Amino acid sequence: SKGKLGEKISQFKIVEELKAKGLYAYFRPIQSKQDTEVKIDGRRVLMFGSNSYLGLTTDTRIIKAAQDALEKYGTGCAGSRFLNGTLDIHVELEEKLSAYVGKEAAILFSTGFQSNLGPLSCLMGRNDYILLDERDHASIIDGSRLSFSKVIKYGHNNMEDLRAKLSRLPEDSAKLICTDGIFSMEGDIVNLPELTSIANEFDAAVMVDDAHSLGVIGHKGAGTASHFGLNDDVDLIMGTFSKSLASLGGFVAGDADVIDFLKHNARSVMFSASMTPASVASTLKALEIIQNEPEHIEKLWKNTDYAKAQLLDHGFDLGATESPILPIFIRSNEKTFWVTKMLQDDGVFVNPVVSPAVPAEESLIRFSLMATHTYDQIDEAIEKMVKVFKQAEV
Amino acid sequence: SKGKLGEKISQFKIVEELKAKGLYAYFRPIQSKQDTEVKIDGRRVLMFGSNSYLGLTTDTRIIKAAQDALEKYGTGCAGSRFLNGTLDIHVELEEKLSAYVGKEAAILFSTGFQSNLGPLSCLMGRNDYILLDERDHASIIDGSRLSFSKVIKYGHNNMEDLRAKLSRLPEDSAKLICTDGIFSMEGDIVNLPELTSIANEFDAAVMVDDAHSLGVIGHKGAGTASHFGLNDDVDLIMGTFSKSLASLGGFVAGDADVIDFLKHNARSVMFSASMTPASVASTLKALEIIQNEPEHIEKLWKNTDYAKAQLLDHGFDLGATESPILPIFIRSNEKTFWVTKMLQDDGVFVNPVVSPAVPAEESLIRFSLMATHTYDQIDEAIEKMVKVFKQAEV
Ligand SMILES: Cc1ncc(COP(=O)(O)O)c(CN[C@@H](CCO)C(=O)O)c1O
Ligand SMILES: Cc1ncc(COP(=O)(O)O)c(CN[C@@H](CCO)C(=O)O)c1O
Repeated sequence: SKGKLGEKISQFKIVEELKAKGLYAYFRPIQSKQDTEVKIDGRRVLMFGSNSYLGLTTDTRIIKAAQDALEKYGTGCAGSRFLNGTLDIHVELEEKLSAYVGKEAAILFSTGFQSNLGPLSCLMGRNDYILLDERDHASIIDGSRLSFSKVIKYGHNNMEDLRAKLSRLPEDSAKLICTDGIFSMEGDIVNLPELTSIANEFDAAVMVDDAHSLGVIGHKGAGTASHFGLNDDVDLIMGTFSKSLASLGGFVAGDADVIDFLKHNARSVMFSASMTPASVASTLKALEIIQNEPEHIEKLWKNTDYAKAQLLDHGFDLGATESPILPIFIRSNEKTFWVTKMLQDDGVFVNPVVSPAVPAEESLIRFSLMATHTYDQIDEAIEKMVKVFKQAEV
Repeated sequence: SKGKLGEKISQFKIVEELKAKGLYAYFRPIQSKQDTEVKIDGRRVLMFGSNSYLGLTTDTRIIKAAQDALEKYGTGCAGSRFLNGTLDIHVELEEKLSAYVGKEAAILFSTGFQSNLGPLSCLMGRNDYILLDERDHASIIDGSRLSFSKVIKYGHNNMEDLRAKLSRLPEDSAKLICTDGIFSMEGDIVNLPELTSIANEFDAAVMVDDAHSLGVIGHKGAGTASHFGLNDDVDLIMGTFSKSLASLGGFVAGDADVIDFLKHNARSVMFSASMTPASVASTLKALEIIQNEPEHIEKLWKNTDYAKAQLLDHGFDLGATESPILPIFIRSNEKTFWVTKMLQDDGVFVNPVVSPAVPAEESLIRFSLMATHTYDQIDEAIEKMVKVFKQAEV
């Protein structure tokens, strides 16, 4: 019945207002492969709003691997990994990932999102604590909310606040610190040396979410622990396959005993169907290419360094990024919606960040690089961005 | 750091003990397509542990649809639906699903699991209530735990308990009842007529999780509301693509205003990558076949009715199933593990249900039918089950 339900949703008017003003640009229907140009409403649009950092969703070898796995294994496994949903190729990908990030063992999940729900829900329990950077991904706050532990946020990369909040807790309790490796909003890197120093002092477990780090930082893209040389101070490396790895799903890697506990206790792996064969095979073939072909990571960073330099030279106000995410400040929700739509209509795709996710005065567009971007594409997008910022009086 | 973490996982010994006894049969690595026979360790095994109720993960038309979508769209969309992750084919599948289940609108999620997290986390809030059947799927309890509402369980299909618990709540609050349509443990159907009667009396929203219902009950498999004629009394129809639909992902369908709220407020769709093109195309092509080819559902039910009759004739103690799930009671955890492994070693795959998920005295194996099973396969599996039950002294 819908009386109270209708009242619950009644005050959500922003989408109605965006659509009526001709500003709405969510769920834009793409007609073509995710690439540096995408087709929307039959017209070409430059894509600077993607997480495919190495451009690999169009790699014909990765497409063929997926198509061959469909031929051999069909369209789905129709069960949890736990029961009838494990293939030899899931185990192969777990062994490959473990080697890549330098851990004993891994367990796959069918999404990145569920890869955080798993360890955050089932390791810390009653009388235990989870310590979260206040900017952690939504999936980390949700995972932590599914635990029976007490969840404590600390100031963004604030090691004094992390240390202070740990020092307050009972000794006879378990603690886990979970952080994004690269934080996607501003593109900044966790202070992993100080966080792990503090974790070592308080015997707290450390988990790093490397969604935006894999294929981006660390040796051959192996992530944030790899970037800092701190493999031995990180208990759990979590990653996703939806970004550099051009696919769908994720994993948690760590010590064999911890991963054995996880794979038999995490509701998001016991009670959800396993990755499709096609996604296993695309992830396996992408992981080979990231390691075998250093040019992908090199070109990503040459694009990043070029675009960042060009944006700062044209006088854009950038966030404190250390990554291929170039956050461009606008500091008005209205102007952020206007700039986003005007760029869309001029053939540039960027992502808006607005209230209530950030303060009005911190509203921004996110401009992300792919290895497959050309300097010509970057220049065309920045040319169009300068024009639209002028038109919008930012 | 690992001191407290090592202590947290220290008492979990069942997996160690199962493996040391030679009884362990979780995460069995399959080497072949999910089908009525699967290859494990190079030997053929009859599959009675699947959720592919219509056997469609091997349908060459569905494989070809997935392979063609890989060719056209690549391996992944590399973003949320919200941002850069929507394709024309996602929208097509939403329109198709809406028509199938007789609702205005749908939103896809990248798993069934996340399809429950979405509406249960964001519709009921502070001062509101969610009413859950005590046997609801784990994803429904987790979704409900992610809301800021008060979550109340009622007795399994106990309408007196549901009515009593609703009658206690403040009038000036919103309420949502969420139930499995077909409950997977015992294979029983929700009392949707009485539950919706009560929801109408208390103006409570109704959500039905049709994971095990789609392709199984209702007109041309359209699910539990369709089965009872109660489309107009159910606010939200949730389904999964991982079972009959042979794929990965899920959806929530309902009124356009509710679904518009969902797609812009549910963290599991805003902050998780969209379904792979291959999974969209396999789901679309499976949905066409379920409707166009009535023989699949017919054969599923002829297998179900045959196997159930044969099992009751051989004197097995079955659960109160109304579905292709035949729960076979064993009532000893030790015997449930032994029977499961002995059947595996004799070429029969079934799923154990044991403590702590059920009482020892309710431990059982789940025997699920597929449309593609033959009577000869069913007879061979039951022959082997009679032998193993004898050997195990059940
Ligand atoms: C009623 C209901 N609702 C939702 C789900 C989650 O859907 P999934 O994420 O597609 O697996 C399941 C998942 N069932 C299987 C997992 C494989 O689908 C299980 O619990 O073993 C379910 O039974
Ligand atoms: C740090 C981190 N951790 C986990 C996730 C979830 O991974 P996903 O389920 O593969 O999308 C994301 C998802 N990021 C995108 C969604 C598409 O990947 C977003 O929040 O818009 C993330 O940024």
